Amino acid sequence: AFVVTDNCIKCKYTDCVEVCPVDCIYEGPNFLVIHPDECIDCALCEPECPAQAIFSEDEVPEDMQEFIQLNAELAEVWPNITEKKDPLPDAEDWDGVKGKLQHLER
Ligand code: SF4
Ligand code: F3S
Repeated sequence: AFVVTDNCIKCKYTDCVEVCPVDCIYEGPNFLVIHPDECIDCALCEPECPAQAIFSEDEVPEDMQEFIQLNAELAEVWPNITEKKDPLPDAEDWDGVKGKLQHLER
């Protein structure tokens, strides 16, 4: 499974959803997640993320291990997104800011 981590929060560029062949991405107010059961590990999304927030499960940084299980949990409750949309207004102010998990909205 590929996993979306911290830097997607408050950026949500959604470029990853264009490229996903199986549409396994689910949408929240300010963050996106990958459904681990549905992802086919094609890796096409991670070159596409401008925030470089997507990682292969086995490459998730040590300090972002929470995100693996978070993607599995939220993907069960959030709606599927299948079309790109605009980034959040202020996405490049928040791009590269650390510790954005305290701003995650359900
Ligand atoms: S690795 Fe492929 S199947 Fe998984 S979320 Fe990324 S683009 Fe979709
Ligand atoms: S910022 Fe998030 S919405 Fe997709 S393109 Fe990157 S994982």
